[PDB]
Amino acid sequence: KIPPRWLNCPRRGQPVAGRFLPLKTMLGPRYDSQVAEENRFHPSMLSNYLKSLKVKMGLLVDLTNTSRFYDRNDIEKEGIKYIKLQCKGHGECPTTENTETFIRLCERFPELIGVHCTHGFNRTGFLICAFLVEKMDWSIEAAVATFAQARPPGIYKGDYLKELFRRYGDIEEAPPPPLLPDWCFEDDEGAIFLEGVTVKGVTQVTTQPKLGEVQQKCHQFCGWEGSGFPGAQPVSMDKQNIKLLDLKPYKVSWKADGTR
Amino acid sequence: KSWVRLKRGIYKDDIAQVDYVEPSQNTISLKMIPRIDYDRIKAPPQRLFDAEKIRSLGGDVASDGDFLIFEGNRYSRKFLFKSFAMSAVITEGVKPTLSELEKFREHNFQPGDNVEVCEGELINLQGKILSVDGNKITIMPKHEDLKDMLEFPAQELRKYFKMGDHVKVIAGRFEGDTGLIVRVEENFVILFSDLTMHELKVLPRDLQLCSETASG
Ligand SMILES: *O[C@H]1[C@@H](O)[C@H](n2cnc3c(=O)[nH]c(N)nc32)O[C@@H]1COP(=O)(O)OP(=O)(O)OP(=O)(O)O
Repeated sequence: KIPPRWLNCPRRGQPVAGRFLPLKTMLGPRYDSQVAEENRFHPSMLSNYLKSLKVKMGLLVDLTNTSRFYDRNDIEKEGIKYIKLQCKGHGECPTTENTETFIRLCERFPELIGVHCTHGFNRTGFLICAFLVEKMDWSIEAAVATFAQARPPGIYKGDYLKELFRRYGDIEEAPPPPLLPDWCFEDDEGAIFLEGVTVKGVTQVTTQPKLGEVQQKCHQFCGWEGSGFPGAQPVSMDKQNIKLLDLKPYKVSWKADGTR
Repeated sequence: KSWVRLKRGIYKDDIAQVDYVEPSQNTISLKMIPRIDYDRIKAPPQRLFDAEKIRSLGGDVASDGDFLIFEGNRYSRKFLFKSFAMSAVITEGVKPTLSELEKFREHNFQPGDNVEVCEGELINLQGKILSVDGNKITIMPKHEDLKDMLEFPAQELRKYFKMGDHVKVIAGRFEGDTGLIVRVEENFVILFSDLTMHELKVLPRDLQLCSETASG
């Protein structure tokens, strides 16, 4: 299966420090049955774009810890060096050993260096910022801000930012993770109030302060533990449901087809 | 300041830059790239001389900053600088390449290519190449509307190609790329590649007629 949150993710960001091109992972033709044509990111697309700009990529650093996404030969046949750099798992940020490996590799290599993890934000930005600070004498503030502006809010894991500031600055000055854009969660699973009629005095509430408050008060009034609409949900009657009408008092009403 | 290649030892036929010619006519100082394993495997390709590695591994090693003596009185600096005999090297017929310059005319006619005649009584006769030789080829081109085979040397011919044909580049910056030429000028031949639509201007001699599909 294709990774989640990948279809809406931009393929590439702006180059960082004139050297690094951050990317989400490419997906080979093996995934074409799961990815519509407009959303495809074959490696050939990256190489063709670079050729169209008469730009060469010296090296592509793969941080995904897997070979199931695309064929490395699609990159290597174009004269681009390919390296699979294994990073610390379990959701932890890259180790000092991982950062030293990344720096040792990249200092060997004008041409761009492509860097990608599954989505191209957290591991990618962590390693790019580490290189900027340790090798190019950037401040960590500048590195984090620049990566945030190149690939939108580049690092959004709070512990990643905290560890970057612990290693290279003051941990107490680490910024909080950015608020995420709406496209991040469109695949996790209405503006018209009433369908077919236009209704006066009724205007949808998108104001961020009061929206959460109205939802919160409804939750607390219903005693609803989870997220979402707290109201009672009736279920369709079957031959095993109807026997319940004998087991306790019940009231009936006609159901008009309406909007809850 | 010439180039030689050593005869004996592990450095056989390796490019050595003649640093200083000793006037005693016995040995000369040679700049070499060490084919050593830094006393790690033995109890090898050419790679740069790593002084820190040979200081770490120990053994027969003496340090003088960048100057160094190691493993059988091998003298290196910054790059080996060791004396070797004139009779133990070949001082005639090395001719190193550009990659060796970074470390320290021509005729190419092929059968099937199309060439024209630029001078003489048989001028502007375009024919396909049959055979090839070294300097005076005495070619036998199959001209248009001529059943006979004439004779032309290399200095008289030129790789002329009609507009709109398969073209490849043999050497230079544009080598490996294919495509179609558009307009043939006096010597500037412009073409568009099979991969990209960028203008590539080449000399007439740097073109060949090959009908294979581009790799990409
Ligand atoms: O082959 C899979 C799978 O067998 C094994 N694996 C993953 N989770 C578990 C588990 O909870 N319990 C057991 N016994 N085995 C498990 O891991 C193999 C693949 O490893 P991954 O590299 O895919 O692990 P991954 O990177 O996905 O973890 P994470 O980085 O997403 O947190």
